[PDB]
Order: sequence, then structure tokens, then C-alpha cells
Amino acid sequence: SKGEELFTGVVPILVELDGDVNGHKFSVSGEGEGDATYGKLTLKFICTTGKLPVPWPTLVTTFLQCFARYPDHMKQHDFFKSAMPEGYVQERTIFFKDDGNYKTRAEVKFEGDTLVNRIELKGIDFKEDGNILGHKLEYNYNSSNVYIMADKQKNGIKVNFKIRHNIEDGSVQLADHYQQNTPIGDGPVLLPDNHYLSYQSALSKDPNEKRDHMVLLEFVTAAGIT
Repeated sequence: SKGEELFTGVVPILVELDGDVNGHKFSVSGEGEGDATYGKLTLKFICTTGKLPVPWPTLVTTFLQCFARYPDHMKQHDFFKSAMPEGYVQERTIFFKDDGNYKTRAEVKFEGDTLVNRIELKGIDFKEDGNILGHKLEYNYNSSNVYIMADKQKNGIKVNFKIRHNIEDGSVQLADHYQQNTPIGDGPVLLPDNHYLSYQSALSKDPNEKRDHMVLLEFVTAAGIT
């Protein structure tokens, strides 16, 4: 079985990120599970290399759009599942307004019965005491919309959206995200009509975990096509 069928149940997820932000190197491991039928992800991330040198909320968007719930009438527009199990490559630049930038490359594919997202992230030109390195961002998340359109020129899609990280003084740190996805395997794939994914998310902590970590729950629904 392969394609829009592998996500009918709960699917285990793995995340591996090796990072370098302004020369500060770190690694994060995550695990949990997803159920695309309900548009639900549940993940816990632990920084295995010590103190995370950037705020957890700045990595939420980095840490599985294949688990979006697409309505039946939108089900023929779900690129992410249509590319599975071969998977896709995910690339981003994330521009933090008046601060540094992130660049990410990720691989999403089925390894056995587990979906695995392996990510590399490098960040540069961040201020030593900016909102990111100075840990001035509130630990919370707002509701966002993620806009998707086809990029036929690359046999993939182009995606962009803008996240708004709340700062402890009531101001906002903006993060302009630009992303494109192309399949990892060589083959057909579904290219969508213009549409968006509606995101809601929640961050918490595990009271019994001694290490720096993040527990994350996401709800994802496709919309924008009538």
C-alpha cells in the first residue's frame, strides 16, 4: 500500500535536526505520532546537546504537512501524501525581521512503517542579544495560515507564509517563511490548485523531563477550495 493510504491510521513520526546558529552547534531529537484523518500531530522534542541556543517557538514551523486533513473535495489536491512513500525534499529560508535568517533542508520519507523527517538547519547574521539569541519571545503560538500554490517549473509546489512570535513586552518578532517542495523520488505527483492550510498549535512541557524540551500538538486542515 502506498500514497493517500498510508495515513488512514496513526503513523509514528521521527525528527532529527542538526543545527548551527551563529556558530552555536546543537542537535534536537523528536518523536511522537500523527493521524491525518483528524489533522493531528503530537510531538515531543528534546535538545540532546545541552541548552538550545535559540527559542523553541522559532523551531515549531521547522518541526509534517502530509498530516493535513484534506476534505474529500480537496483530496485530489494533497501533494504531500501523493508523494509518499518515496517522499519529498523540503527547503526553506526563514527571514527574521531585523535579525538573522534560517535556511533549512529536510527529507520526509517512509522508513519502514515510520515516517521520518531529517532536517539540517543553518542560521547566520543574528544579533547576540536580539529577540532570538536573547530569549525574549513568549512561549506560545498564534493561529496562522499557510498558502500553497503549484510550482510546475520544479515539478513541485511553492509555499510562503508569515509567523508572528510574541515578545515578552507585547511587541511582535516577524518571521517571513519561504519554502518549496519537490518530490524525492522520480515520478508523477499531484500539483494543487491555489489553497491554504489552516494551522492551530499548542506548546507545553513535560513536568517529568529534566532536559530542555518541547511538547507540541498541532491541528491542520486544508481549506481554500470550495
